Amino acid sequence: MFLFFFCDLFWLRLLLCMYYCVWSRLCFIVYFNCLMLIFDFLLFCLFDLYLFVGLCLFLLLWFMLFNLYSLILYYCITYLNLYLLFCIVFLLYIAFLFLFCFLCDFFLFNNLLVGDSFMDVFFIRFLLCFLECFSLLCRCLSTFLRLFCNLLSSHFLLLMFFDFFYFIFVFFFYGVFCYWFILFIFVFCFCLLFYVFLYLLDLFAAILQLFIFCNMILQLIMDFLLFLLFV
Amino acid sequence: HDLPEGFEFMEHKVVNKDIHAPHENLETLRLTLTRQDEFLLREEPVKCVTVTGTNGEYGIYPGHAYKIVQLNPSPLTVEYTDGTTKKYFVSGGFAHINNEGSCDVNTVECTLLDDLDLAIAEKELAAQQAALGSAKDDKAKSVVEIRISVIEAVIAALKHH
Amino acid sequence: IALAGVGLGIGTIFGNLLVACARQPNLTKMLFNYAILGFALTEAIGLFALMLAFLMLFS
Amino acid sequence: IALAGVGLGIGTIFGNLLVACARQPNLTKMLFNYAILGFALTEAIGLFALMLAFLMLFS
Amino acid sequence: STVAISVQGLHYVGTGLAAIALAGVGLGIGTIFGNLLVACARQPNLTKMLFNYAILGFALTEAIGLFALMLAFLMLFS
Amino acid sequence: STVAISVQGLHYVGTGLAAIALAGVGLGIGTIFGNLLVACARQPNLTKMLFNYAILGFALTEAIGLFALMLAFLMLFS
Amino acid sequence: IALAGVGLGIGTIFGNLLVACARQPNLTKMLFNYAILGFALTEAIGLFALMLAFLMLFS
Amino acid sequence: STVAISVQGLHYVGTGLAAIALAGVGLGIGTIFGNLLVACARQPNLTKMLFNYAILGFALTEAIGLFALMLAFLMLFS
Amino acid sequence: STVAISVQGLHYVGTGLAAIALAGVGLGIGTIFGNLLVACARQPNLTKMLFNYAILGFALTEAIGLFALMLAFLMLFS
Amino acid sequence: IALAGVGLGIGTIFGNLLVACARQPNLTKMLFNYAILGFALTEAIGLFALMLAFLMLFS
Amino acid sequence: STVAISVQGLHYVGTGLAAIALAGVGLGIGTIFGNLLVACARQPNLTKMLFNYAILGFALTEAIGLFALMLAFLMLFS
Amino acid sequence: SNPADHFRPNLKALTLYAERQHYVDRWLHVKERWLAPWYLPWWSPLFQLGTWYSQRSRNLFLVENHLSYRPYKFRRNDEDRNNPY
Ligand SMILES: CCCCCCCCCCCCCCCCCC(=O)OC[C@H](COP(=O)([O-])OCC(O)COP(=O)([O-])OC[C@@H](COC(=O)CCCCCCCCCCCCCCCCC)OC(=O)CCCCCCCCCCCCCCCCC)OC(=O)CCCCCCCCCCCCCCCCC
Ligand SMILES: CCCCCCCCCCCCCCCCCC(=O)OC[C@H](COP(=O)([O-])OCC[N+](C)(C)C)OC(=O)CCCCCCCCCCCCCCCCC
Repeated sequence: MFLFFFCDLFWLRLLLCMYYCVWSRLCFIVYFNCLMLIFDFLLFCLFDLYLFVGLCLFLLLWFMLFNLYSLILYYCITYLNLYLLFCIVFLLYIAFLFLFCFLCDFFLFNNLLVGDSFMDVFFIRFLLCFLECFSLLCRCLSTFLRLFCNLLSSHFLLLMFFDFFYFIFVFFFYGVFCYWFILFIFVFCFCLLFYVFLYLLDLFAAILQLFIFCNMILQLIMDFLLFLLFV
Repeated sequence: HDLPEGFEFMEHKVVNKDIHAPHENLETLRLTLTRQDEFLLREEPVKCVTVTGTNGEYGIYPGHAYKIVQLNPSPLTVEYTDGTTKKYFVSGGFAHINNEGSCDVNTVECTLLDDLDLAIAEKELAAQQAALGSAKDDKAKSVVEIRISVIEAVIAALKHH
Repeated sequence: IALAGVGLGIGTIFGNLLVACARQPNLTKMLFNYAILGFALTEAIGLFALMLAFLMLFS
Repeated sequence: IALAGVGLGIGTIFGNLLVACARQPNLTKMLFNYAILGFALTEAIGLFALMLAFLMLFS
Repeated sequence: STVAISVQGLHYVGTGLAAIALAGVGLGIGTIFGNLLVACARQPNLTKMLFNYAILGFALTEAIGLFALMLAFLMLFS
Repeated sequence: STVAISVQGLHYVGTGLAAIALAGVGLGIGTIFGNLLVACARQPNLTKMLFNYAILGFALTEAIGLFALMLAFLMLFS
Repeated sequence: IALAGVGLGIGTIFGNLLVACARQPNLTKMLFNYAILGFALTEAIGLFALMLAFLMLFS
Repeated sequence: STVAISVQGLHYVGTGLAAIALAGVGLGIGTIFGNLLVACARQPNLTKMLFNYAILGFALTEAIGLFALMLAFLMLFS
Repeated sequence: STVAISVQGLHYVGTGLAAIALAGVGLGIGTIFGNLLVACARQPNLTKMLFNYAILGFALTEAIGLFALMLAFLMLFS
Repeated sequence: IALAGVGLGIGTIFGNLLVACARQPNLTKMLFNYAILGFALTEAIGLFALMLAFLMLFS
Repeated sequence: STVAISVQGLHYVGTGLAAIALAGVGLGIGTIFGNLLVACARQPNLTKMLFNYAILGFALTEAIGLFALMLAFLMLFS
Repeated sequence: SNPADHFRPNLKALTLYAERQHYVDRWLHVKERWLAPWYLPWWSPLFQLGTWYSQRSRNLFLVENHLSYRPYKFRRNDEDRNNPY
């Protein structure tokens, strides 16, 4: 089975071509922490710790073109599928993990064995290592699940509230001309307030979820970075 | 050419109880009430002492845990094992309570509540309130309000008993 | 089950009573009266739940 | 079960009251009045739940 | 087979559950008044502004209680 | 055998459960105000910035209560 | 289930007792008496819960 | 005998149960802001920084409530 | 007599019950960030170090919710 | 389920015990004995719940 | 008369109830780390030892969560 | 149900179907055509890359001896749990 379809970005692609045929500075970034990993001077890393910048920027651009514009009615999030997001996060996370593993430095994993020598190795430390190895994959799964569920719930709520607002506005506006106009006015004001609040909340939450999505990957990378000191 | 430190000439040091030690049942609190480098009471065995710190009132009895209290303008009470109460009034300072059974209350000023006059205190409150009305700026108002708080505390302290 | 929120509430009062007593112990005779007052109100609520537990248990 | 929280809420008021009184014994009257006020407000909800229980009991 | 059943005692059960939410409201009231007393002791000069804010908190918390109570009564009589 | 049953009055049960979600919301709101009084009493000059944050917290907490309330009314009318 | 509140409330009383005793050990005797009083009240509520259990289990 | 029964109305019950998860989330959010007010009164110079961390915590806590709400919609719409 | 019955809408109930576990996870997260906000104001110089530990708790606290969320799917889709 | 309110209460007692031992580290013995007393009373409540659980389980 | 019935769908309810036990584990972990942040600010010179103890507490709570999941999986399958 | 239907792609244009057997056979023909010429010795890494993994997978499939039944991958109806056929 082969389905031919298109993304909902063609107009946005046209705008990108129109407005970026000439150079422009970028000073505001959703996830700025991918550029500044080291905060104490004289610390440097031999690992390609800045490899994630391009992917981070592209992912931010793609997800922002989709999610932020989805607040517009009838706009479609073409990628909104659980297993597709799983594939994306699998790609990124497993690629970085295999980059760390292909280094063939087993000592890098010494920190997995949690605790000190005082703790019993078999009954405490080994179980903790098992839990942490499991927790890495759980972090990947949680990242993708969170990204999916946030959008799904937000848009479900928006659709339901918009349906209710349409119903009351269309089939109960005549109350303005009736003696119970005050009740309708109060309800309409509440609906407007809820509309504004929901839109603001969704706008903020989309950006915040993208920030968290990139921060999980950056945390994965940072967990295995070692910094040398200049002398 | 090494010089002595000014604390070498002081022969009454503070005794701290090692944490890994047995407890003792104490029926007396050794109080040291001090004003402007002058002790009004010295290692006096008392039954209890009541002090008003910023958070609230503390009733210190023998064996009280180690604590440092920042006093506020307020009365201070000392009750002896005999059953005698002595009331002072303090304008500020600190109170150091030691788990060994000692309490060193160092105040900038500590005056017996008898010395204070309610008539003088009352009319001063009226004058300062008028001064607050004429206070030029925010800083001046804050200073005036400091005086009123002390005065009202004094007035309320004397009206209590 | 309503008794769980009553008995626990009673313990909360006494727990704060100890701290209040251990802060300034010369007011114990006054605080204890207020502590009893609180127990007299929360216990009264428990009676209402007990009343229903009995009405439905014998009807 | 709605009374569980109501009874517990009362205990919280009569728990902090002791701490407030011990800290500032000079304001017992004002604190006591506010404690009574809070108790009345909580009791109102308790009666609301009690009203529903009785209605569903004799209906 | 298609079977339709109408139980006429389950409008009571839903009503009881809606009343449970009142506990979360009633306890919330005590918390506001539990900390109001402490605030008054800490800063007796603000016995008025704190009281007004506490009333605002109690009213808003009670607003949640009445939203739940509306569902409780609707299912009791329907 | 294949038997299909449709119980009517269950929607009352589900609606009551959603009402319980307002217990934490009411409690949460009360907690915010209780903390607000202490902060005001311990820092009386910030009687407005704290008030604004308390309102913001209430709005978010109210939003959660409203998400649940939508299900409570929706199931009651399903 | 009512025992959950009773058991928790009892633990709450003793939890405050340790803090109070550490603060002012000289009053351990008085605090201990009050703590027992609180337990004697919370456990009393537990008796009602047990009584209902034994009044319905054996019925 | 082998009898298979399919009760339609159960989906309401499961939906209401998920809404209970919001009680913890709503309470959890109020806890964060309560600490925020009690922290801004202890170090107002960082109010802007604290407000930022408070918002981050709100989303993480809010994100969980959405998970439960998604299940409610799934069962309520199936 | 031997009678076997298969009630086909019960998985909704189990899914909702598992979803209830998310209330504790949400509450724990709010507690973590509440302690973070009230701890940074005490030792601001170490703000960043505290934030790292706060996230660690979230990573070790959100994971538990996934298990409960996992069970929901294993019963919702079966 | 009653055990949930028992285990938590026990944790509350010991949690306060550590703070009390921190505040007053020379009074560990009296705190430890009182903590054991609270545990015994709370555990007794749990045993009562266990009694009912086994009575119904074998009935 | 003697009637024996075997309901195939009751294991979902048991699985959901067991999953609710995680709400305490999640909240317990949140409490552990909430105090950890407070303790670190109080005495930052002992960050490592406190972190070690916090991990130990998390492990024990996680162990309880594993026991609850074991019961949930057993009932879900068996 | 209706709100759930709003989360579908809105620009579907064409759908094409093809049997696994047919396109697998065509791919095998193409691979044979490109790997047949003499100037690609069988010992070349390219030829082994092309052939060895496929041979190994097919051998594993043939050797399989499972006690359970695996329903046909391309049935007409795979939505009935109580009818593997
Ligand atoms: C049988 C019926 C026919 C169909 C047969 C199909 C056979 C299938 C075989 C089996 C395949 C199995 C696997 C299939 C998997 C599919 C998966 C999928 O769909 O995923 C979604 C996914 C959606 O991606 P997306 O995010 O939407 O972005 C992709 C877009 O293409 C946009 O991405 P982009 O913008 O980044 O792309 C770069 C873009 C950069 O931007 C541009 O260049 C702008 C233009 C964009 C064009 C592409 C968009 C198309 C929009 C819709 C169609 C436009 C109108 C067509 C009108 C048709 C009228 C009938 O540049 C181009 O696209 C380069 C091409 C430009 C062509 C310009 C031609 C100019 C001619 C001028 C002639 C002048 C003559 C003058 C003579 C004068 C004489 C006097 O699809 C893909 O990623 C691509 C899937 C393709 C898979 C391969 C299929 C095989 C090749 C088939 C070719 C058929 C040609 C013959 C057709 C004849 C008419 C009927
Ligand atoms: C960084 C933050 C950005 C914040 C942006 C804030 C924008 C504020 C907009 C105010 C209201 C605008 C009303 C427009 C009305 C249009 C006509 C109409 O009928 O609309 C109805 C529609 C829907 O209204 P409705 O729901 O009443 O429709 C009823 C119709 N029936 C009855 C048939 C169902 O309006 C909207 O959807 C408006 C929502 C806007 C939400 C904000 C979107 C921001 C993200 C997109 C930004 C795009 C920028 C691109 C720039 C270039 C990039 C390279």
